[PDB]
Amino acid sequence: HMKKLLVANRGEIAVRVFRACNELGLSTVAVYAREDEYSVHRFKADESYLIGQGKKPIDAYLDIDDIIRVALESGADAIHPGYGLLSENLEFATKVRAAGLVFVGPELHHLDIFGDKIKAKAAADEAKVPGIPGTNGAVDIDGALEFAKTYGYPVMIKAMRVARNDAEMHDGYARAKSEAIGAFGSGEIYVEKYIENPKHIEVQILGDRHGNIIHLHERDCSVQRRNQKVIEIAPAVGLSPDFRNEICEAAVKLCKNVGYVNAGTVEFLVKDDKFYFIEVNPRVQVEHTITELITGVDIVQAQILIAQGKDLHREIGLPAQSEIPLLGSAIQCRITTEDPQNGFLPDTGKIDTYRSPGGFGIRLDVGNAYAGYEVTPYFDSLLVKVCTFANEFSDSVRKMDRVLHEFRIRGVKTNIPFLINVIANENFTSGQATTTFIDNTPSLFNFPRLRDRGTKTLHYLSMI
Amino acid sequence: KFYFIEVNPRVQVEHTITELITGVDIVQAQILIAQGKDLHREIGLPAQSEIPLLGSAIQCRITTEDPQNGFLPDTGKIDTYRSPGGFGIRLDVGN
Amino acid sequence: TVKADLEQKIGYEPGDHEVISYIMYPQVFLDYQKMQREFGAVTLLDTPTFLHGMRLNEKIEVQIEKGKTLSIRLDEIGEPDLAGNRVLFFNLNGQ
Amino acid sequence: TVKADLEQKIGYEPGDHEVISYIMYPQVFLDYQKMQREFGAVTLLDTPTFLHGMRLNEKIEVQIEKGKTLSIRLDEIGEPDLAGNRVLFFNLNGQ
Repeated sequence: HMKKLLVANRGEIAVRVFRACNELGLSTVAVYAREDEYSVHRFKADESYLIGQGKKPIDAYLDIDDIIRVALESGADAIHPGYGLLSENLEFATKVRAAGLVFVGPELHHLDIFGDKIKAKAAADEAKVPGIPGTNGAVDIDGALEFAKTYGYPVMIKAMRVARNDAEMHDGYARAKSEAIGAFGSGEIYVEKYIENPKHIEVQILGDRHGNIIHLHERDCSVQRRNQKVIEIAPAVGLSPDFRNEICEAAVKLCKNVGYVNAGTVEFLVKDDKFYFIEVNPRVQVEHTITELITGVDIVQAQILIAQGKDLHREIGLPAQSEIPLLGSAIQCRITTEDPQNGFLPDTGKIDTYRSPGGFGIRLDVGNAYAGYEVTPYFDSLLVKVCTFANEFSDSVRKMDRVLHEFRIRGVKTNIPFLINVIANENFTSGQATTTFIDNTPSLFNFPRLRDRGTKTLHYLSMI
Repeated sequence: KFYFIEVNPRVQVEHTITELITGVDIVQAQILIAQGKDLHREIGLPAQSEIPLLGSAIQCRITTEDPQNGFLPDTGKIDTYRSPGGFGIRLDVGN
Repeated sequence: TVKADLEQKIGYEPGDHEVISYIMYPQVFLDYQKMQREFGAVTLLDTPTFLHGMRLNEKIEVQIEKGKTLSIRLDEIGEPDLAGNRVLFFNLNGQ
Repeated sequence: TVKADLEQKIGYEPGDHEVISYIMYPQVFLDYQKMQREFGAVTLLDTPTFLHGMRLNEKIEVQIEKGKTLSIRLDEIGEPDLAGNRVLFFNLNGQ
């Protein structure tokens, strides 16, 4: 079938894929903006080609035509989109298949239905998986109270104000139409049930062309700040086996029902033993790493094999749903340039020092974080994804703590101080954190001033 | 048939792979045992038959042994080294 | 009043001696804190180093605690760029 | 006779054209092989580079195959040591 693969992406996830390709004896092809000419992923591939010429750097990684131009002149049989950029884009998926190239991903149907939040909520109802109660569309004020009447309080008003009460609802819905007449301009006003202090829990899904559909357990991504994922764990050690099994089964259900293909993730919110579909990610996620660790299933390999038409169980080699392993726990932290003593503004500059730790229970999916690399302002801030893993979640924590402390990254600020505080915290170590845990724990933002004696001395020695 | 030849009263260089296929941090265990602790009660290991066996693992020692010079360990300044990674890779790095 | 006022200005709780140094010599004490923040414990440097920096290819050890030491070789001094900057190439602890 | 004799002298099986080049210009062909072993495919360099090397802070790309290229910045030129050696500090492909 397939001899060569082009990754329509960059950085850690581009390198992740080349690795999976290489292991499957596929040749690789990388694409890079001018501004990214120094990125690792450019040189980690068998051949690489400039794109987006003259454009802004992010625009270049979005230049659908120019990518395919390259895909073709290069001889590629397939394209892996990665995550973010064009990976969820229908126009791209369509045009790629259109030019007789394999797009490693799900069916154009799936991109379409799950890319739009109304058709998805629709397809979820059809599938008989409970979503977030919403006013089926925007509503008059007698209707907002009707909505709150069934389902109950609190609830959330979106143009978005919270409303624990009939009083607050009038207050909210009229202040929304004022906030709404001078902000976008328009004020059709929908209301959704509101889900106070939820765990965010998602389920990893594989399906092939032959109708098979398995889950790779779940991932608890509750540890967010300003609803930005900071740390993901796996499984959700906070919740009981059976309740977890039930959330997973419901994502199989949703996906059997649309006959999902390739890899994808089913996001839920969770609260006191009920759960609410919120999304589907028709792609591989940044946090796929940890699920791989707890199952033993190379997800990016599987992705690719699925797109060669192969069968999950017969050729690829995966066991039946109930025989899919669950080997202890795993944790991921993205080490970024987000300076936490400067309100998480991603630092830029030349990186002077980086060595990558290792040993038992450590996994490193490294981005562009090396000695001498100029961190530019153009791309996201990620330096390196760190996973740890161990039978006992207590020990997965121990290893993460050691590693974050072992890192010596000089040249640019990083978020490590923040991460250290977070894995120190008893709410986290217990496996019970919620989405509001970080924003409601002010203690996490007291950071020890660090003495860097090496650096300062060398500054002095140099000055003199 | 099988024939005892030795015992190594220590940790071995190749312990790594056993750790990987069992999930048991051996060097941790080593240390905890020397604090008097109990394999099953405190340390937390299951009974012999419940000890896991999770696929396979392989180790290679990358040395300076030049194989086109009869494996005579090369010396000199190292100019480049970056350590690879990703799923299913473990690195216990030397100097 | 002063202790609180100072804690804000240097960003930690000052000991009684810092307070009183501040009372005695306010400007100088704050400047000293900038210097410390920019340059660290220069106190630990041998005097010739502290006063002359380093010579090309010179090696030094700076003891900082018991059993912790900065080994510092200097290997090259770059020419200045257009912005009047130079790049010095050290080996600190084998990096 | 010559083909065998040459294979030994350069360490691979020479194509018919190498053989005949060797017959035509023996010394020169061997010297060319030294140069190739020491310096590689200098052919691929732009002529000004090939003849003048690089300037401080200069950046160049050398195409070696379709879709494979050496990005080479030059960042500093060391002073010589006692043995009359210098150290040049490049960034080749972000290393």
